[PDB]
Amino acid sequence: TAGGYFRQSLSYLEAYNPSDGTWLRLADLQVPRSGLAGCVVGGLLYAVGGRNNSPDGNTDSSALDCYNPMTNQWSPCAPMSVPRNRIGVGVIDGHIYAVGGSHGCIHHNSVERYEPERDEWHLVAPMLTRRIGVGVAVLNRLLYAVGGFDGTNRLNSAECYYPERNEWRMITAMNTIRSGAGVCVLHNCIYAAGGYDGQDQLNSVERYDVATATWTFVAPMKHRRSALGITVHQGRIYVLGGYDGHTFLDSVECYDPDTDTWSEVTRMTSGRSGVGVAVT
Ligand SMILES: O=C(O)CCc1ccc(O)cc1
Repeated sequence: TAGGYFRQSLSYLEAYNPSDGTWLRLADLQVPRSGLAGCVVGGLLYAVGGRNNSPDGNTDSSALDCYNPMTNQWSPCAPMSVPRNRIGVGVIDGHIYAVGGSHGCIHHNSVERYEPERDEWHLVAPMLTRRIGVGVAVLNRLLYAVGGFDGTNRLNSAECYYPERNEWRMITAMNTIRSGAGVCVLHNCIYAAGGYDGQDQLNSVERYDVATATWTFVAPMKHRRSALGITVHQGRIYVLGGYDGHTFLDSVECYDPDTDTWSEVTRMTSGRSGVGVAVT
């Protein structure tokens, strides 16, 4: 987990061990950020976009920054073409897709691709929808923009990116309006967890099966949370932090699919929301 928000933007980089339950402190971000996404290419942990909320400013980020796990050092990579706060990212065969996000009052539908060994960015097909707080996930080498906020409406729609065809295709919408949901793939179906619908923070969770183009609910999380971090470790889903309408959780819940149950597995070292997350 990289970055996050609690009273201001965070530089924290911490790792959770689901075996012994403890948390490992690691090298701070060069620049604090909330509303960023995390991802892994070549075993390297990347932190994309976001925003530095502090008592001195609120600047959206175009930064891309790389952390080496054996080296514990951050390096500047090329910036995106535009700042993207509340971004979604997905990895397709070692490439970085930066999706949506905001810059001030501007709500991006644009998408951009980064080449890790070549350190370059280029724009591609824009989404059909302007999406802030978009969940992004890759399933069967296909990219999914899920949920989010267009500036007026929070979204239950979802659209799919075809790399080779470089086109966006709307798909079946979710049952539930979700902005700032945690979105990932677990088993072989896209999971969208929690989020915010313009009125409430959500605990419901729903999964999309490609072969039936259908969304189905599963067990809700224990705690309603938007701006949660999401990733998949040892065949299970992990939700981290987020906001519930009253407090910034350190609560971490773990979904068991076999039973279809969630359980709180740890507390973060400090309550927070809006982190970037990836796994090694
Ligand atoms: O729709 C929202 O306004 C944008 C995304 C967003 C959702 C929840 C949250 O706590 C922070 C950000």
